[PDB]
Amino acid sequence: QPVQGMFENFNIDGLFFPVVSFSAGIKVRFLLGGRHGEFKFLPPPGYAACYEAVLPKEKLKVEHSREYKQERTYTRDLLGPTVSLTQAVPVDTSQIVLPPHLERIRERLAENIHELWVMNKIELGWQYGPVRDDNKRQHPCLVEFCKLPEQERNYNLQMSLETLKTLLALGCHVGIAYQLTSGYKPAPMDLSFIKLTPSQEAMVDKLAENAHNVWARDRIRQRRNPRLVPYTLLDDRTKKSNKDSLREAVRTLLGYGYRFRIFRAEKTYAVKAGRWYFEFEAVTAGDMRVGWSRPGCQPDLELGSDDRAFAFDGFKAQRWHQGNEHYGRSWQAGDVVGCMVDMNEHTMMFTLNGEILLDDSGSELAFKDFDVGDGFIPVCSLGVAQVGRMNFGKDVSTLKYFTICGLQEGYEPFAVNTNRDITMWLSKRLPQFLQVPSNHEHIEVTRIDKVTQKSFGSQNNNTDIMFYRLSMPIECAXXXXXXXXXXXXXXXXXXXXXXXXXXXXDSDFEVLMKTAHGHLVPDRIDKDKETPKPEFNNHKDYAQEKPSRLKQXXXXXXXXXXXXX
Amino acid sequence: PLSAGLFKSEHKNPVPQCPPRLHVQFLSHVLWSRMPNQFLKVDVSRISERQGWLVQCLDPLQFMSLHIPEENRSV
Repeated sequence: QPVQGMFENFNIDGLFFPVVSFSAGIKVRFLLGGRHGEFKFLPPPGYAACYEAVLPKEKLKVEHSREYKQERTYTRDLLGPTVSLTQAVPVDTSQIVLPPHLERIRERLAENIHELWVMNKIELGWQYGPVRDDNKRQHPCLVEFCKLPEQERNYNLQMSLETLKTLLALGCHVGIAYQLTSGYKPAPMDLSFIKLTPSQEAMVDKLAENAHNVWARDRIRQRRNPRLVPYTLLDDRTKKSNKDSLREAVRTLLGYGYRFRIFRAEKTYAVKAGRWYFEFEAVTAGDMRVGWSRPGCQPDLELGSDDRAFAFDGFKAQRWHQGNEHYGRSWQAGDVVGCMVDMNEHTMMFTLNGEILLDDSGSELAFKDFDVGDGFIPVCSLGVAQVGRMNFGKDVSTLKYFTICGLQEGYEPFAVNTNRDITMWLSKRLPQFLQVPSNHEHIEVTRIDKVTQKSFGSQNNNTDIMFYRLSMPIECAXXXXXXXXXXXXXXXXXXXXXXXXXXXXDSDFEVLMKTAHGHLVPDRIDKDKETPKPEFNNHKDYAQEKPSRLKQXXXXXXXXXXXXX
Repeated sequence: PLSAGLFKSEHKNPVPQCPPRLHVQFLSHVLWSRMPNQFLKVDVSRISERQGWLVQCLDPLQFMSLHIPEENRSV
């Protein structure tokens, strides 16, 4: 029996998926079709299942929707941001005119395609007959171009014109430069002798891609078919077949001759004396930096940009500080690197698989004469699609390249004398609301005070949109709640009135001009009134009251809504 | 009757004053999250039977959450 509730009028954009959330003491079993699960009831009329929603030729597995929620040892595959993975149209052909100097070549190539499509059938040995069917092994297209009508000639020439159109629109112009049958000899020239250049190979490849794209866009009207799936995800065998069948055309043609995430240790583990060493394993070889940052580093800036971080990168084989300088060599896929810092001598070294790194000056240590400041915390930064593993010590049996170098010199691990593992403070992705700091650029807010105002102020060269919000929200429970936006002239604006017990916080999303004096003023006429007094260039700034919403982007529509029934 | 006269202790004050708590806050990105040293440790099926996709977790796990009410946020 169904329930009496649905969440209509919700954000259709986005990749939805089934998801379970359990706390503890739970035994849940999802049920799909086929070999995945076992259906106990029947689906609604027409509704498909997830066992069919899975991509063809792909094993379906379950995984934590949030992150690598694996209660494992330190050998956890820490990963940063991810690419879209293409989880979600043919090329334009008819947009160019048809020159007449090659219309005969188009006729001859179309008839070449015709004789090829008839010999495709004489391979099985079809017969000439007045009836059209497939299982009877007969084809009425065994007559030549002199007796065959022009409508079917047009239908057969349609595919030829499309394929030649894609060929010419591929970026390169194309100009000038026996067998027992019932009476038809399909034999234009030799085909196996000549060889197709790789340029034309890739050209006919993209040609067949476009052909299958338009075929799929036509077939989606005629349900959930592997052929309905695009050509880029099609099966390789049929891909090869279509590829050679459509490449025979170009063979004939050439024949005659026409967001990074930063992880680090806890700032209370800062060190100011001794020889400390920690390992970093990188499974991939993309954008990854490693080193030691002071307890003031920014999780949004590139690791090693300012003086608050001493980092090293393998993507460019150079050390990262205020400025850059070549240092060491790059790594490969599945490598390790050990970082050492001697605070008593103020030396920083990096060993790539035991080999101590070396710069162009011949100094084994990377950085020299750096103040102890507030300490140094082990830190790494992983860009898009990266996989790493930190090791602050505490496992000498797994510290591979520690006994080779560092142990005899007098270097001890970061957490060798440690009973509980480190907290591993990461950079979060949710952009929470923070108070405007005094030591910030391009965001300056004053406070004056008749009525009280909080004016703004900025100075910069790059413009963007900010999401200013008040500190304390207003709640209503459980009476009448209606939010009305009234302009100075009248109240002819969008009015929202739906809140059972929400805490609507006042806010304004503003664009940054060179001089932005728009501010918020608590005024009074008859009830609670906040006036977001703007200034010149007020066409894309919005001002409203919002509950908890933390999304950094640039849009006014599709703000994630829903309506329960 | 006023903005500040509706989310504070007193409400019968028709004077539009601004307490020091009312300060603008911008949607920032400079922040750090803490990774727990002990997760839920859930195994799903380890057999992947044909009678369904299983998931099971009996060991409980709790943590203390502080709640800032003026921001309506748990940490």
